[PDB]
Amino acid sequence: WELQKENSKRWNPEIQYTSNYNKSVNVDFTVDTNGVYSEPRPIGTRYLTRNL
Amino acid sequence: YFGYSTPWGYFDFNRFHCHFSPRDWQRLINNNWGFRPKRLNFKLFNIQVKEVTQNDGTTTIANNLTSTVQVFTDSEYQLPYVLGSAHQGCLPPFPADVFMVPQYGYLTLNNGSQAVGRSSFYCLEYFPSQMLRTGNNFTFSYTFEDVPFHSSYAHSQS
Amino acid sequence: DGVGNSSGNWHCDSTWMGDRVITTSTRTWALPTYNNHLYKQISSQSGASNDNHYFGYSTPWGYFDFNRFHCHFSPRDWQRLINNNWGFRPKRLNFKLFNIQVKEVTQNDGTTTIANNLTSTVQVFTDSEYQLPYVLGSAHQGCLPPFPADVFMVPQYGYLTLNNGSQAVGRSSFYCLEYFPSQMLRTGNNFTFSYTFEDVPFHSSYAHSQSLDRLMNPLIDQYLYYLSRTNTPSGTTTQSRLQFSQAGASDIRDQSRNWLPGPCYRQQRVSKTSADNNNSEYSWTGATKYHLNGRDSLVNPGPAMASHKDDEEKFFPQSGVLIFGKQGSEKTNVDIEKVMITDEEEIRTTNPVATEQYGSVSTNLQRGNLALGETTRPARQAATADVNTQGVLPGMVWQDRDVYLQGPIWAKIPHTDGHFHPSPLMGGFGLKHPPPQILIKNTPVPANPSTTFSAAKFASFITQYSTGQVSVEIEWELQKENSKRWNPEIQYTSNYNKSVNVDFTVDTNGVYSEPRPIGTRYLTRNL
Amino acid sequence: LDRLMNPLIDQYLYYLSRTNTPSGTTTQSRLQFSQAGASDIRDQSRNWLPGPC
Amino acid sequence: YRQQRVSKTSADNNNSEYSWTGATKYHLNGRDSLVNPGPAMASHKDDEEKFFPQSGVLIFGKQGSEKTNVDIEKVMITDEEEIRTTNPVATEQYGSVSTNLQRGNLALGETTRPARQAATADVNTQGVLPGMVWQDRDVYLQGPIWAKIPHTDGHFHP
Amino acid sequence: LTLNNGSQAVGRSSFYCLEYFPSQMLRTGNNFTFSYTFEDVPFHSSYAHSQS
Amino acid sequence: LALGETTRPARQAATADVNTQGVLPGMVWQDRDVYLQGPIWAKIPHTDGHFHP
Amino acid sequence: WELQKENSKRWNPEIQYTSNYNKSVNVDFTVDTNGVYSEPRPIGTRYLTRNL
Repeated sequence: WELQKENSKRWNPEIQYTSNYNKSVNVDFTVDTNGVYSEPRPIGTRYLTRNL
Repeated sequence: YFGYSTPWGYFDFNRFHCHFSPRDWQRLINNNWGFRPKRLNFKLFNIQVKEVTQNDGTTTIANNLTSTVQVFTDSEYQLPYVLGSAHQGCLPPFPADVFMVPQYGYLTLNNGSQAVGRSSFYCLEYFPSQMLRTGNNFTFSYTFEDVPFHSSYAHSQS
Repeated sequence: DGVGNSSGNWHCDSTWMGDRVITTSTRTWALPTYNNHLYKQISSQSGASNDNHYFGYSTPWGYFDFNRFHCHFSPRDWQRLINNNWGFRPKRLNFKLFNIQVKEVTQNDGTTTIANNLTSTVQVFTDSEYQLPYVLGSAHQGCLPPFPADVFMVPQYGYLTLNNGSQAVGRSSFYCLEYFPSQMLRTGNNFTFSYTFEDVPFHSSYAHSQSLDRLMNPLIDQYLYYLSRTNTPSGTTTQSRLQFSQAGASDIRDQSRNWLPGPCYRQQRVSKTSADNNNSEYSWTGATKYHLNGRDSLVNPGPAMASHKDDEEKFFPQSGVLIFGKQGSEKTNVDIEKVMITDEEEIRTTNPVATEQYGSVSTNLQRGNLALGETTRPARQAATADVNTQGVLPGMVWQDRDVYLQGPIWAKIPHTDGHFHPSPLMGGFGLKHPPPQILIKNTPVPANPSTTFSAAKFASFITQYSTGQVSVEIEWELQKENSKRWNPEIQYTSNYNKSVNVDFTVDTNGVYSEPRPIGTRYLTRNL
Repeated sequence: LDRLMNPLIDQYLYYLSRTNTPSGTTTQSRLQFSQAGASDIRDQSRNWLPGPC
Repeated sequence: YRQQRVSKTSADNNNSEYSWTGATKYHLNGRDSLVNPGPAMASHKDDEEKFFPQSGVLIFGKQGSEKTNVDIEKVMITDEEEIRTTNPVATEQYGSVSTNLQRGNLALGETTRPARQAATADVNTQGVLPGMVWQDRDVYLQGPIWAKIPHTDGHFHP
Repeated sequence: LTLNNGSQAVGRSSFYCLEYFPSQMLRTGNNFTFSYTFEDVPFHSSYAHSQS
Repeated sequence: LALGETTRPARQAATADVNTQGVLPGMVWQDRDVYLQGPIWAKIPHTDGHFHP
Repeated sequence: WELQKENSKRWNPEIQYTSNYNKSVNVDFTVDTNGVYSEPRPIGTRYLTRNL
């Protein structure tokens, strides 16, 4: 895959994709106690911001 | 809307009368099927900074010889692009006029009058810029990309 | 060189080359004349408490302080560093002064005139031999501002020396800063120097995905035994028969381990909810502190250790964390809502919790009732005591304090016969030869001497100050994150919901603010 | 070590200066923070500790 | 870091459960963890071989030893005594340290006239101090060859 | 084992899939080898002191 | 302040003098002086570990 | 300035120029609280001793 790197002068921070830090019975994107792997949510793409 | 006003000014030549004159325009318009721009050169020079002092009902203006003016051009297109919105503050049509330099500001995402997390803030002192003191000048050159000729003709058929 | 030529340009910018990163920043400064050109003795006042006495000297000189991270990184640049990397250290720096212009100010009646003084000089030196008291790294204010469009005043230089009470001692030193070769700059002159950081450990920008207490395989028992049970039921009344077990996954606390947590010096626990806390003044009597020469000194950062355990986030060590002010916070006695309290919890994996003991230690020697014609017949019993302070012990592992973008970059290790793990307790990189101090002064310009000779000192000078721009360029080395972790990491994110103001931005009045402390450790490593 | 720093400049760190506050006749607990100057010297934040004992 | 002393003769030991409440332990994140090996230190002094630290030695099983609650006769208790030369004995304190400041009775018009006296206290835990020498735990052919130092900002004598 | 709060996972807790590593597949008649060099480490002390 | 709790007694902040301190990270110290009629040197024992010999 | 170094077989110690170690309100050869620099005493020269 070829990547296009992000070059921006934006000052304030970007929005990023983050997994929640709170405690949970199961970890996201992981097998459960029965061995079944699951994907909790659709993960999109657009996060970093460009000016139009 | 939501946005930020900046201390910076900017130069706008984006109107044709900044370049052509009513006669020059006429040579273009009558004699040609079309045209496009190719290169440009830009220069700042004979820069002089004045300090202004107001005591009571009088105002004095004097040279400040050591003050600087700082200028940059963004060639990487990293700031919101204000030109091409048909704003005013172009170089005047008539060469003997003197013009004020417009203030730079930009808009970003809004929800109502409130900002959104994706909305951007740009600091223009975060760009390398050239500082000019009286006796210093600024230049750069630019090459237009290939673009279709404008059509200066009308059709004799439908 | 000249009156009408610029001495340098504005370089503020950041380049990420994938191994290194260079952060350049330029600011505008203003430099008064401090102490009306003359040195002064300073000391604590009269009946000040013994803990607060001091003796020293204030100087006419100013100094430049870039020692805070936000002088270099920007909230976005910081985010690229923090999310993508295991660590980092500084490499070289460049420093420049330029576009220097000196202004004379005249006050007649109710008006003030300011004019150029073209022939005046500003004089600047950096001490590369570390021959002056080193003020940087004390977390003083007067850094280059976070936001590049701000203008800052240059701080005044002063230092402390030995004291007995408010009085000097024979070993106390006096330093004259005009006794150093210094460079004099007139408008059209500029100053530069470069500096190379010594080899220093990368800061750890990661948190551990494991803790010492669970380091091992749940599925397999050990082959070591521990003492599981002591007495045994015999008839009605039990008797003592000691028995051993082999520690499994339900025994986890009992398993044998190769390592121990980092050391501790306790803190008192206060809660962010004002109703939970006791009603009294414990702010001093309850504080944790040391003393030299018979005078107590509070320990604010202390040794690095976690600020609270699971689901206690309400709490935090009394003195034991860094606390930052919100924009426009007053100096003294300001509310909990006006400060930003840093949170060290990511280190709970290794370091102890600051408000709880290192552990418990045995005290007496147990015995049994059984004896023959002995005064030793009383059986006593096993006793234990909480160890509230633990010095470093063989086989201990720990983590240093985090960095915190508005916190300190470095500090100078004192010059001493011995050190242990010279990492500054405020955080940052301990350096034997830090970036040198850059000292700056307005050269005096006497005003109208008398026509007949007088051997007395000049008390009358032209009132004046100077200004100009300062540029700092630091090169940072990065340690890239290589991990097989499957699930996603935690990242630093700005909220996507609507808000009146954007975080890390100027408001409608033009005031730039930093909403929260931004830490470092996000990406996770296994221990 | 205990005096290592600049007397003339305050720090930018805060410490917990005062715990309770007068309320009516009988005080209540409201914790307040101060920023350590030259009269606070014992309260300032420091990077180092004395040797062992 | 002290251990409790238990004797291999079951009649000498107290009748109770001290196996946990009496154990030496640390805690991270608010949960106690027994320290089995502990820092390396001798298991007993001269002619005490009957005794040994509660958790403080490696214990190996004899061939065919059951997992849980197995007798003293089914285990093999290692003996660290060869280190008594340098390291402290695990069941006894590092030493004693002064506490108060002594003075005399003699004073003139003073409330300080009571003479007090010299006091001292056993130091049950000692962190590393300048000028200390020690010996590491022995190897023990059925014991471990190596371990991984955690990846951390600092270590001491890994 | 990984981070826990009680018996529950925490957001920083990690999941490792071991099929996500290049691994060598061996069929009867295939063998596996590798070599390793220990880093410099102090000699163990196999001696006792004749002095205290 | 508590509601239906046996934890209502407020206790108070307590502290204790530390009479022995082992080396802790971030400590600096000075060695004993020499004293012209005192010792020049000594032999470090041969041992698995030392600290600041 | 050219220096002439001191070569002597004297056994006992020389007299030296020393600043007093006792506490004092002001340090010798230093500015005071008003910024005035003062020299407390004449400092001579002859200290080291030669045989005649």
